[PDB]
Amino acid sequence: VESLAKSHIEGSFTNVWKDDKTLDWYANYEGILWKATGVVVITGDETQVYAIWVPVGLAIPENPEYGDTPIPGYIYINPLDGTYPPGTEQNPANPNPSLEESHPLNTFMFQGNRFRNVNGVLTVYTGTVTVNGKTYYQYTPVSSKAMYDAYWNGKFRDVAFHSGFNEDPLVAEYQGQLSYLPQPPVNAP
Repeated sequence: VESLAKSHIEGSFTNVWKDDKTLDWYANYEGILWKATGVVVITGDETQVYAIWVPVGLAIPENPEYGDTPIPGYIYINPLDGTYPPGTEQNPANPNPSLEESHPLNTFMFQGNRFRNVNGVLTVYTGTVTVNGKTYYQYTPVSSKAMYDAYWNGKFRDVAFHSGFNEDPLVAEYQGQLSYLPQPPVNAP
């Protein structure tokens, strides 16, 4: 079963999930765990992901009728891709993640990711982190150029500039650049 030196898969996978820390997408196929690389295209409902699936390890099972034509979707922006690294000349943003005791206010949802904008500085919700007995909420600086480009080009003007006591995240109108996922998924049962 140690066959994870497998050839990459360029295609769509169903039964995907996103890791709450790395914000990468994942799928189990042929008893192998795959990481979605290259240009990653996801359906609006996140049931399917199209990418260059790289084998990263052995499958974990704990973590629909299909056509043969391309289905609409969105180019997923992994906001932790490193194309615009924080704490650099290019990106002067503080490069350190914070541990919030509660979710910060006025955050927004984009591609199922939770973002906080503090005067042009973007941070992303990268899961909970239990520290000395309690649930903290980690917010990691955004290192994606495509994310900042969407922001700068006003693709979040509707959700990124709110102030006031607004605990629940708003949901952005813009959900990414439109693309297509080839069908059916490679791992269809």
